[PDB]
Amino acid sequence: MSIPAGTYLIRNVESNLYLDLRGSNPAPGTDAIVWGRTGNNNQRWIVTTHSDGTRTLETVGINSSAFIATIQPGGRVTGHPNNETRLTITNVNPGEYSISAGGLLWLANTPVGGTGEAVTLQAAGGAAQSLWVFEAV
Ligand SMILES: CC(=O)N[C@@H]1[C@@H](O)[C@@H](O)[C@@H](CO)O[C@@H]1O
Repeated sequence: MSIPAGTYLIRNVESNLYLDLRGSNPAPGTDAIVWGRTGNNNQRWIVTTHSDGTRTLETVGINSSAFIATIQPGGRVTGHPNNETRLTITNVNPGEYSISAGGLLWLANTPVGGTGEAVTLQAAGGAAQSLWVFEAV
């Protein structure tokens, strides 16, 4: 009930937008946003699996992972060259998954006013309001 290891493109099903790194900056504190499909190196994510059943995402080329400093109901998702975060990617529908970090689900946060917004954690409600599709590249 989890995605296998490998390189994928993650797409949000609620708005048909792809997970992207803002500006391709290889610096700490770079927001992970949702943006239109371009297929560049900042939109391809390598999924690596661990022993306990958790998986991590790394950007291709830039080599910036997905790092959440404080796992709280309202924290953002950023990119760090060294530090990482162990995610849980479970299956709710055939084809559509859901990603959580420390028990809190993710959120879409579609861009408003021509500016992307960082993916933010969701409060403990248990209802997956955002599902992701892992298209093989
Ligand atoms: C090629 C490239 O880096 N594209 C990025 C895009 O991914 C997105 O981050 C945008 C932010 O508004 O800034 C650039 O256009």
